Amino acid sequence: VLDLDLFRVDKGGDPALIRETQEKRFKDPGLVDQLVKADSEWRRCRFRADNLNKLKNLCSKTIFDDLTADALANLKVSQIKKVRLLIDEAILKCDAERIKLEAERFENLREIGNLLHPSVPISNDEDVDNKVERIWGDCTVRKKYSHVDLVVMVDGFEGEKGAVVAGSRGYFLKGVLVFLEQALIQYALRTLGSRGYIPIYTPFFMRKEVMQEVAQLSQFDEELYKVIGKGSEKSDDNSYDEKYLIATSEQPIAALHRDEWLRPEDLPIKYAGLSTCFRQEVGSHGRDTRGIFRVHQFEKIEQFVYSSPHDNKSWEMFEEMITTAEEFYQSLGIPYHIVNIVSGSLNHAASKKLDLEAWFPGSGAFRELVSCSNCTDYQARRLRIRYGQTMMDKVEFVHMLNATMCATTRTICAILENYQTKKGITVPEKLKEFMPPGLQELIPFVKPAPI
Amino acid sequence: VLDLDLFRVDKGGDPALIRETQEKRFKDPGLVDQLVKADSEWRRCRFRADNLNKLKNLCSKTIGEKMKKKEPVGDDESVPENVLSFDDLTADALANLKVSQIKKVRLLIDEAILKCDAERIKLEAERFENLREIGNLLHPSVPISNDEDVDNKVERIWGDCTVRKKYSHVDLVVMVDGFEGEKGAVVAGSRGYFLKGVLVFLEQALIQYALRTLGSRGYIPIYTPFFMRKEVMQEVAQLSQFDEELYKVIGKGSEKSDDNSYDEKYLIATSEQPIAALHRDEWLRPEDLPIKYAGLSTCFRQEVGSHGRDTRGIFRVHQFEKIEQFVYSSPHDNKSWEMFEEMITTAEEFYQSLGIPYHIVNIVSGSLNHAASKKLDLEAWFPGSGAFRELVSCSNCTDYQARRLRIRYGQTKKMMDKVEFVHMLNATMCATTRTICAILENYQTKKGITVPEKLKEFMPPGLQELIPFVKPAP
RNA sequence: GGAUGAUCCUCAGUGGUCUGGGGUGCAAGCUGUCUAGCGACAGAGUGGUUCAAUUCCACCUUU
Ligand SMILES: Nc1ncnc2c1ncn2[C@@H]1O[C@H](COP(=O)(O)OP(=O)(O)NP(=O)(O)O)[C@@H](O)[C@H]1O
Ligand SMILES: Nc1ncnc2c1ncn2[C@@H]1O[C@H](COP(=O)(O)OP(=O)(O)NP(=O)(O)O)[C@@H](O)[C@H]1O
Repeated sequence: VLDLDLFRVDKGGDPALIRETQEKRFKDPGLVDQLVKADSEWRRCRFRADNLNKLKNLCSKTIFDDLTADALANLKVSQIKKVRLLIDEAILKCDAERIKLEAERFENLREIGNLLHPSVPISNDEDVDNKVERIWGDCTVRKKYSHVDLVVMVDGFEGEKGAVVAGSRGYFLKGVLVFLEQALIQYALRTLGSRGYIPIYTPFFMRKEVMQEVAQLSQFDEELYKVIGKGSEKSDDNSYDEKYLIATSEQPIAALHRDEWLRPEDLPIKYAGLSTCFRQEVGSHGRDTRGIFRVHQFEKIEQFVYSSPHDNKSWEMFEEMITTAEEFYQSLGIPYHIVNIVSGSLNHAASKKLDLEAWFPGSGAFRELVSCSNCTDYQARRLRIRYGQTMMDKVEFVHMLNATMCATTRTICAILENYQTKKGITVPEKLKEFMPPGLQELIPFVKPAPI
Repeated sequence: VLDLDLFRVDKGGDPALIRETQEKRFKDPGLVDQLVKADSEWRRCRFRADNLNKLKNLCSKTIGEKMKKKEPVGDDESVPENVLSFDDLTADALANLKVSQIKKVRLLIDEAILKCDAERIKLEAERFENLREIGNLLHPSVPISNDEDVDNKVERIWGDCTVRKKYSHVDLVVMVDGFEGEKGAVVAGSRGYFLKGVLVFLEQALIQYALRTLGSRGYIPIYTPFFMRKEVMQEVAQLSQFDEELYKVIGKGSEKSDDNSYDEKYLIATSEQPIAALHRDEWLRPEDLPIKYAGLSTCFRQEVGSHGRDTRGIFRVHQFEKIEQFVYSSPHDNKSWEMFEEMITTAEEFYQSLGIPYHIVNIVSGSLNHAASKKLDLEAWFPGSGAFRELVSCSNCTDYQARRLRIRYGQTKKMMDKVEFVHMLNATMCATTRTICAILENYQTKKGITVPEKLKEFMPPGLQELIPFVKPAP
């Protein structure tokens, strides 16, 4: 949620930059001017409300014109009371007004995107105007057998029984791949565990009031599932509470330090989120439908950092994190290329996102496997997470960063497609440590490819 | 669900066994008097239906005879009378009526067929409603009482020694800096928790360990979905569970912007449930000897029963990982009851392997869930808390869930004799948080916690030997 | 029923826009509006009775 002073030309900022940054995001402006009107009205109405209460008190201080009052002392009892009761009608009306404006001003503010780093590409088309920054590994080789057939050929995936139980995209990951999953977990956990990231296991659902602070509408509409609880552990209570399953570990970790004052000294704080993530995936029908590349439920290990805003500690930590992931996917021997995402494809929170598109040889194309984002002070202001616990003056919030270390399932797929042979898939050297006796060497085929 | 025939007196079994089963379960036996009622009426509607069909054919037959006796005869308009009453008819009457009258009467029979169809459906539905909440048969060896603490019976004890220590799991989880209760209550509501740092590894160890243990003993590792469709969850859970355990999740039921419809799902409270639904509506082959599955899944409980119990730590939470041993077995040669006793020793050995003192218990009838025929509760000793807590449950549901999910013993050896369903059993290998609490109370020191030999292997470098305190106990 | 939430802390008092004693800081904290700035005004959990609520009452929250 951007600072309101950026809309006041009276105060520090200018909205013309906001508008421009909305256009760059390719979200229709106006929202900025709906904001500014609603705010300006709310100032006038908070000014009136003030002045009226100033008279409300002016009159008990004293104890036929009302538009504006002077140092009044003439008349009393009935003559003053009537005026004060008429003023009270005025405050009721200015109260209804204020509440309406406040609510609707913030309605507009809620869906205005964060500021953009200059380096971000300014276009709406992603295929065309996305820029690759770095390229690693062997990016042109191919192996023909896709991750679907591969996942089947190992006897690790039940897509039919998963469609029965959970209803399309639902799945039973079975046997050896479970150990393979676990490996990736353990490996990523140890990696980050060494680099000063503290591991953390999060809750999977939230209290809405909290979720609303960490998610934008779109996500509520086409991503977040909703949970319905009792909101009390008594049989007497037939009341209900709406909770929401998390789509990322970013969300629960972001809220971890809600409404706190974080000291500059302890401030560079790295969290290693461990969480299962539920997404409805309403955007994408008929996309990656067979395998487990794209599914409604999957474990994920995430890098979330709270950083100081002042210098460029945020954007150094950023470049560090992205490079962190790089070293992870370099170590498993996966070829990839880093891409800089266009302004249209950024979510409100982010100021800039660099994604790691890994090479899928069997499929013969580049699929996304890691995103990295710097939200700056956007989430922070909303979660009221400031910088230092109270000197004066001018309240400054932290900068918050979030990037995925490993998305267990899509990474598993990348492994399968890149390390296939004739017997099966070769286990990359890093994981051999954590793969059980028998798979340390390889992952053997036991089933044939479906036709 | 049970078998209807053992409700039917003219058929095999007796229903006074069932009413007795209820009395032992301390539930209502009047439920069965309702079952027997709706079944009786449903039979009546079956009988009439049949008799009615017979008549319909007899109308098409008498119609047959008309053309032979005369192409023209009598009157083609007149309406029928008295005959219509379908309780009692002949062929004489049908022979008397002209063609037209028999044709219309045939239509009235067809109307009455549809009326039966409807009413038959209503009875079937009501009988079922009665049947859902009727408990499985009890094994004699199960104790027969309602309260558990007084009338539970201990069968086995292992390990040392009803020993005591200090620092409950409540204080332990804090002292190691692995638990954030206050900020997790803010995020996820009451009882919610952030598990952090070292415990995360500890948990991951347990998982990794149990998974290799069972993965060695022939169990097939399996990762379940965490939510199930209404239909199927309804097949695997009972009403009280829906009221006081299963959270309700709501999806869109279609991945198109266009779609405004929603689909109601439910989050699982055990891996039992998605695994039971793995092989729904299937004929399990006799050759595939007891199929063993290692279920790895997080489990959501609303935990509505209990208010103000174990509120501080991670002992009772609304979300926790769990490893379950689930086997499909044969009902013949008491094979399930053997594997039952095997599976319990399996968990026994694991917890022996972790040096955790415990004792096996037979659970009383009055606390048993409908599905189970008999449940074994491995209760591990908490020195720091100073008591024994339920850590593991293993249950043999026999054919109950089986009958419900339509999972039969293959084609069976013979046909047209009686369809026999499989026996299915479910047991918890590891309850990560409760296990973690068990370990923290059993390996505690003053330096921190000692890592159990087996887990040392899976701990990351530096945490293989022990886990150090960093904070003081409140 | 008691305690509580936002006027430096603390005890006591009180319908007069708060008072007093003791302690602490500086030469009295937080939010918001107005003014170019100086600075002024409004807000004290929510409502009521009262012109007037720190008090009285209703009420809640956390405990
Ligand atoms: N349906 C899904 N199943 C599994 N992982 C997913 C899914 N959608 C997104 N992700 C994860 O999100 C990470 C990076 O993409 P992210 O930006 O988080 O979501 P996104 O941009 O919506 N990706 P997509 O929706 O697949 O184009 C990947 O490493 C994936 O693991
Ligand atoms: N509130 C809870 N939090 C975490 N795990 C639980 C909880 N309740 C039960 N379990 C797990 O499930 C098994 C306990 O017995 P089970 O029969 O599944 O549930 P239960 O008998 O209802 N136990 P409880 O609900 O604590 O009285 C153990 O493996 C537990 O760790």
